Amino acid sequence: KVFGRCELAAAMKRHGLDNYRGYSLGNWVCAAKFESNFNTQATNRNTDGSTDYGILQINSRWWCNDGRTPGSRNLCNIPCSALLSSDITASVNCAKKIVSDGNGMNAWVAWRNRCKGTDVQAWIRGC
Ligand SMILES: [Cl-]
Repeated sequence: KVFGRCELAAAMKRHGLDNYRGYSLGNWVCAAKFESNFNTQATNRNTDGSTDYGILQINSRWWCNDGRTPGSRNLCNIPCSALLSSDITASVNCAKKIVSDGNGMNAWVAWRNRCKGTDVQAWIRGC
């Protein structure tokens, strides 16, 4: 599915992302916009043989297992296929692990380049 902006903000808040590990909700909504354009089924292949999966573009080298990535570590202990559900539970639960690993939201390239440093609370305004 393709979420609306406020629709995803409300779902992300129900799943505990607002202020999680120091990151207000607007960070997570901005990240999803620029990572996946709010589509739970987005996928993107990378030069190292990994693929990024779902609404938050979670990577198959470090975080989820897709069975075809060399050097897999599966640190979220989840098949990547579950991250293409229209229900965001599995993606959120893995995102919480990623953002707790010691480098904040810098795991999300689109967030680092296109959200960080902007007024991210604009992404929840009006919701
Ligand atoms: Cl998979």
